[PDB]
Amino acid sequence: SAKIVKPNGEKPDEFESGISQALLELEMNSDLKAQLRELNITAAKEIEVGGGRKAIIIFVPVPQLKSFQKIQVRLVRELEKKFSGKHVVFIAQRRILPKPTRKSRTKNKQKRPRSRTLTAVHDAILEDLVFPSEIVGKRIRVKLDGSRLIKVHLDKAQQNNVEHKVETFSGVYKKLTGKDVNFEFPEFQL
Amino acid sequence: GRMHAPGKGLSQSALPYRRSVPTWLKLTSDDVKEQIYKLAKKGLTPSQIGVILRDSHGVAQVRFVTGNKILRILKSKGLAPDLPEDLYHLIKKAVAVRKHLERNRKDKDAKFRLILIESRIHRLARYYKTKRVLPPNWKYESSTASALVA
Amino acid sequence: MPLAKDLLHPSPEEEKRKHKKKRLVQSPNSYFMDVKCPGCYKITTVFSHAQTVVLCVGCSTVLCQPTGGKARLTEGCSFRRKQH
Amino acid sequence: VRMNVLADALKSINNAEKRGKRQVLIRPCSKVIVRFLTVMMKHGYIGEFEIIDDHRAGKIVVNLTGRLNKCGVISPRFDVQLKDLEKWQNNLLPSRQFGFIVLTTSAGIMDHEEARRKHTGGKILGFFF
Amino acid sequence: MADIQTERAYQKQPTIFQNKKRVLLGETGKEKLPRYYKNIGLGFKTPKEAIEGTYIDKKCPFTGNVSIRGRILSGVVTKMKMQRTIVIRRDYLHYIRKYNRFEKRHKNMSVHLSPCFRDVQIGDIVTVGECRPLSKTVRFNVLKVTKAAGTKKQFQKF
RNA sequence: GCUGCAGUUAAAAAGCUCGUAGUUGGAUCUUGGAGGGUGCGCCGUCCCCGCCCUGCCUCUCGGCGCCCCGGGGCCCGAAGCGUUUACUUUGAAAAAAU
Repeated sequence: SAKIVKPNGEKPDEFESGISQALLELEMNSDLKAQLRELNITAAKEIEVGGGRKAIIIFVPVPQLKSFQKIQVRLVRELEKKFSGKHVVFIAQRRILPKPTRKSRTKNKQKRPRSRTLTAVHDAILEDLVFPSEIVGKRIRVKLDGSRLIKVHLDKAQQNNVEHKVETFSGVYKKLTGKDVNFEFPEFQL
Repeated sequence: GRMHAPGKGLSQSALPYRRSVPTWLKLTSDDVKEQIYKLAKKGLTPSQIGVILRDSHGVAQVRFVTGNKILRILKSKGLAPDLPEDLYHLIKKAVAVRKHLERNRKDKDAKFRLILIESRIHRLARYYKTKRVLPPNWKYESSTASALVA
Repeated sequence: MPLAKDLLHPSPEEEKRKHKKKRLVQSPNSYFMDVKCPGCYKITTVFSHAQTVVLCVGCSTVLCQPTGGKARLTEGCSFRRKQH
Repeated sequence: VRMNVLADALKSINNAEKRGKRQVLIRPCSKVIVRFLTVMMKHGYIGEFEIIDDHRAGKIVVNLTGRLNKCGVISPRFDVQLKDLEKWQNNLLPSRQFGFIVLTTSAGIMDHEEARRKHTGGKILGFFF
Repeated sequence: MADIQTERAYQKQPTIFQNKKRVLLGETGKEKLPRYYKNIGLGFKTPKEAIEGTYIDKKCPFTGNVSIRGRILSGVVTKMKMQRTIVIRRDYLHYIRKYNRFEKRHKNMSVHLSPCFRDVQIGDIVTVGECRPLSKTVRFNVLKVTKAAGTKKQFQKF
């Protein structure tokens, strides 16, 4: 119920409950169970896409992700179908640590890991938002109006799973960072 | 460009972007770490392990299929040897040049070259020492160097 | 240099002619392949330029010799690239 | 080798505009290059720029109009004392009226006008007009 | 430890008296030496060694008769050749306008070092405090040993 | 000749390289609304300021207080207090004559 899988320091509910139930629904089965069972989730958040189909974002412990990666496509396919009208995906909760000041104080708290920096984390978010494709490259555009836009290049193959999504990834990303993201396709070295 | 000559030459790896992959790469961390350790048993250097792994068996970079550089893998198993390999091959090279110069006292080129090599060594050791790898007070000496490299 | 290129989107053809280090954003110019030799049926992955002898799984065979550059594959052999 | 990276970016720009060029690719970029490119941008001296992400140190493409006579870098990064800023802008700016000295202060990389208004000071990066 | 007392004169803290006495256990009494100490002030913790110790050192800021007043300085330990005293090197920046770059410059400062501090080893950064003339050269006394195994160039342990 | 010099031929790059001191060192770790100065005849124009469209902890000590059986634990000012600096900024301390 709420207790097990919607935990991570808060019980709660509603959607988390629905999705969890959906996972159980999937759980009845074969190889489409036992493999999942281990997987667990911290929380779910829902945020929309501009005309109005919402996207559902799921949070993962991070040690878990390799396994989630293991399934992903098949699971997402199920969650989109059972829960339709939403774009489902998977993001790992990452900690982020503040850069020390100085007088922040500083009781030289244990170093911290780049694998804890806000930029690194955000990069991870970008990596997580799209899936099996791969981010081929990136560029940043400085708009006349002091604005910045990040062009995130994408692979080509197997993309289709993401193609329809793109707009949500942009919106979702915004909700998290407040930065603007855009997507593109390549090229194929020759 | 270059340190002990006027050579310019740009030349390199050119390492790949793609964050992940290879994808056509199955195997596993398990697999190649075993592979690495077994090769290092045989006496192979990390450069050498990376090459042979690269060409014979699928490993584009050992880093990527395992979050660790080959040397770090070796050291963690307990395969790291006494001085870093670059320093080794330098010391060994200055040895072979030194042996050749003892044979042929008439070769001024060789004497020049020996100096160059030796300077490169002393600076490298200064760097390793600054960085704990070598005990502060480490030095390379002709006398003892011969005995050191083998 | 006539005050005309889109340094940001350069052409794939003239990007493909340039040095690996001179490429817009860098990238290599080398590849991997699967290699055959009828007697066996399984397939060894090989690196385009190779230095090492590469021998097959079992049969002391051959499977290219090295050179200045790309390994020269040996006589009666076949090879799909290839991935991403 | 390299001591600074800014000086290269700035020079590269200046030679682009001198040729009659409308774009450049600078390498390798840095937070400081971005910040400087940005101050330039706010003021009009360049168009829009783009940081391309090699898995290395970066490469920037700047699209430039042609309002730029010169963007220089000052090395070393001398300390300036609020009434050495008045002395700097006079040394290296065309008329009292325009052109900016851009420095780095505790409270941000800024053009000296913004410096005067905040009322902070620091070490001098460079300039343009 | 090493027998302190070593010299020819009986080392003692002034006006801190004894009197051992008869009856059983101890025997006399167990500590056998009353010890007097004080905190320097300025929030410098008086290290345990001072309180725990047998050593005499009049010159000690914690155990001895010296007051710390005046400049509080920090420097890097260049020498620990002399007994109970060290030499520290103080780097400072000299500003030259006439055209403007100033050039690193340094001064060495002799400073007394209480036996309470140990591992005073060259390389260690140390915080010394001004004091009354201890010796013709020495104006200062080591108040705090800043330390660090860090500076990694080796790996310190505990 | 710092700012602000010249050195192919005018006065001036050591025959060449190694090299310690010294100097010099890549990218990368946080993201209108009103207060006060002087112009113009109750109205406004034009600066300047905290904002909209990130010091932790304590809670040798003290207690704001939260939970336990004299024993405990925990946990605005003050306190703990600074990771070191340089830098720059705001103060004081800054002889009169000049």
